[PDB]
Amino acid sequence: VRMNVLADALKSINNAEKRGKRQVLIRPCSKVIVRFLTVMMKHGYIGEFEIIDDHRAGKIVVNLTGRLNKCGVISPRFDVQLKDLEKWQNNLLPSRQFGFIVLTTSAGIMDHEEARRKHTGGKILGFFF
Amino acid sequence: MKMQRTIVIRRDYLHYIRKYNRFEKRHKNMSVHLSPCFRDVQIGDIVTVGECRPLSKTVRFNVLKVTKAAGTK
Amino acid sequence: GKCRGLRTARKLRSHRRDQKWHDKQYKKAHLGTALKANPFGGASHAKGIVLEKVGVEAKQPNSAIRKCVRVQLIKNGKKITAFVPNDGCLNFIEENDEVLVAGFGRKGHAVGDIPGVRFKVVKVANVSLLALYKGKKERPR
Amino acid sequence: STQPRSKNESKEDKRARKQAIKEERKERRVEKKANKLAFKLEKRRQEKELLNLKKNVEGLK
Amino acid sequence: GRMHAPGKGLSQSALPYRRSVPTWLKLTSDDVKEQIYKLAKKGLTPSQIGVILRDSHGVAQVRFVTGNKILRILKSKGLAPDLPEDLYHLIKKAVAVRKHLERNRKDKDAKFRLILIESRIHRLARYYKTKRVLPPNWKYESSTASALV
RNA sequence: CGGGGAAUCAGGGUUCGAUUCCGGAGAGGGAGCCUGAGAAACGGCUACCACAUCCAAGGAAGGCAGCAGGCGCGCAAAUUA
RNA sequence: AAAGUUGCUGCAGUUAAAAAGCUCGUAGUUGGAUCU
RNA sequence: CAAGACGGACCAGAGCGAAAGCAUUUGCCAAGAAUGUUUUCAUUAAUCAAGAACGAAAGUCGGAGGUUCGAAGACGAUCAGAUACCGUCGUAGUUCCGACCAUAAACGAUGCCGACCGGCGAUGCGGCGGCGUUAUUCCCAUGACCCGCCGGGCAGCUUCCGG
RNA sequence: ACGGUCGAACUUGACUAUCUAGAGGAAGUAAAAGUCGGGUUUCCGUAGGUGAACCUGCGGAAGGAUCAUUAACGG
Repeated sequence: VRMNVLADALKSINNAEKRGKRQVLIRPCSKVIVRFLTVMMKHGYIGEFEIIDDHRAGKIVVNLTGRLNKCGVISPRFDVQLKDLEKWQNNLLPSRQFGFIVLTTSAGIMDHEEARRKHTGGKILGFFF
Repeated sequence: MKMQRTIVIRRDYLHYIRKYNRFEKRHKNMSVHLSPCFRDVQIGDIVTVGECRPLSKTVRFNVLKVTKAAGTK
Repeated sequence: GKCRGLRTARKLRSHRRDQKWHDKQYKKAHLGTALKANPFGGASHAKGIVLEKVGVEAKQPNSAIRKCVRVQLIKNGKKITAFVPNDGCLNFIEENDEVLVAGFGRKGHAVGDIPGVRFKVVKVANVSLLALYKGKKERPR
Repeated sequence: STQPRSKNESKEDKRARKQAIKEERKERRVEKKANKLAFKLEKRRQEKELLNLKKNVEGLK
Repeated sequence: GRMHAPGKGLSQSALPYRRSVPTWLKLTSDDVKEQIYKLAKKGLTPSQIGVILRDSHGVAQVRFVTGNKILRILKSKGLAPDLPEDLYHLIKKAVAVRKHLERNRKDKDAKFRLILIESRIHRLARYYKTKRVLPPNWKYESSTASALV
């Protein structure tokens, strides 16, 4: 059965980028997924998106630009301390220069670079570059 | 609850293994003295206990207050 | 494939330990059957008494007679075939003599040519074979 | 027993003949199991006596 | 993918986007409730009632019209059965299968099916104990199967 | 014996920790004591088992897993300063 | 350490060593959106 | 005239069954998928150590039955050395009933549930929309074909998706 | 000195574990040139055939080299 919708979303967009498609239909939508995609947009990795409100769990249609290389999820959501964050961006991210690890903190779903600023660490979610 | 004036509780906690970054569900049973003022206590409900001077061979703790089960009215 | 849960530690570690026994090295090291059957018995060297000179026939394509020495160890009493190294070093070793034996190099494999021989003679009556061959010391008896 | 079963044979005649073959096979697989343990016990002791030569009593002098 | 079946169906209902009551339907919620009551006294499951309202009266979804679903109305008034509807059906099915088995001994397939049915019953029972619909002491039994139906 | 730790190592880990610091335990084996604030103490006593010295044949004296040193053991370890 | 040849990070299971005959199922693990 | 046996040809890359497997007619008995559903319940689920059903053939007990075939075995042929091959006969078995047994190259030599990633029309099942042709031009619906579309199937062809 | 208690230890058998003497048995090992002398594709599981192999019976597999034909079906 469908465990962890975010993962599904990320795979779906990812495949649709390797294929070089223009738009992706991802379902179901979640608030976590929407926040993730917003974050991704904020760094110019995706473009804008529409949340089709079906009265169930909604669907999202995301505009794609060839700017994204790999959009991955890490499950389980490991607890990442601010001490141990350096080890993750050494393992997951392809360079020190670019790429982002998305993690959920009490302060909100954000990047690792913003986490560092706000001093808060949290549970890891995904990563994109 | 099958002993005279004493109940058996269990504490569930998650023990961390550094190698795997994971946890394991571990439990420890306690023999704990129940005062007859807390009557009509059912099984499967949350009980706050306090450490006391050793009362039996295994009983060291003593029930301080009982809060009922989630489903039970 | 792998269970990748967060509460799965006990499943993981237990599985790892269970599978660890199928490794040839680990089992050899930890089961304690190889440590008990080993004539040296967790020893770098042993010292024995020579019983007889044995000319071990070499394993197929290399055709020779490898000169070995049948020691009986002091510390337990196991019998060993032990290869005497350089040429004419068999002549130094005489029957009923103290001999320091060591491994060959491969931790219990028969090394190269010689079949079923795991050990080499290092010293004869407290002087080294390396010295006796090079003519540096004399052997007492 | 190698007798062809004729049509006129009835109960007690057929039933005793079948029970005789059942007893032959029961005597046979006991005899086969006995040989299976006899060869297994003789192979295992000859395996030791051949592996004994590998360690000691094989050389020249 | 089904629970016990190997098959992967997609036969299901899909409600429309509009949640508001259609303009043609000139029935009050009270009237609908009354109708339901007068159907329930004939001896029907909620499902059956729903079907009836769909086919003949043109009531699409009762939870849109009244606000409450059928079984809540039945529960609220007090004409609802003791054991849950589906579970009861399952039990009945099991009983039937047992009867068949006792008629004819050699049916392995039937036995297998009965086992599956029993499993389902157990599952449902568990669920209904978790949600405190059934009493906690309640248990499905082999001999005390036909007594419940 | 357990820790503190050590060796190796990108990150993760794997192995070692009899060894000079803390804690534990035993003084050939077990058991029981006296004195003392503190010991079931052994460079205290009392037994029995296992060892083992001097004996005038009656008895007496033992306890180096303290520092030297010896034997034995072993692949394996220092001076009776 | 080399050994991503014990693999959590990070291995494999068509033919190379390997997926149970099949199904149910108690524990365990894992569980859809949805509330500023 | 009787006896047991077996259900061909139709028999397909057709179906059904969890798998093993499953084919003469009719009646009875209970199940089951898929489909249709503006029906109900509202997370009840996924996979599963312990445990529990079923599990080809062979074999094993207990009864019944023995048509064909047939391990065994007996003859017959065949040669420096033949003792497997071939022929005739032929026991257990193969058949049914009640117990056991629990293994097969039990094969897709490919865990299960879920998401995504090209295309194509043939088929089977159910459903939806259709001009027509057919039941001696049918009198209305219904059957049989034909063109599409949908969902789940067993398959196939093609593709420098990627491996 | 009675009794109590802690209680080393001894004796008696049972289950065991080890250490070390051993008539004989069956072997194996160097010495004796000592005396005589054609069939099969590859398998799987089971039962029988003198143990195994191999062969056969029964039920499976391919992990075994698809040529050709296949438009009407109406007076």
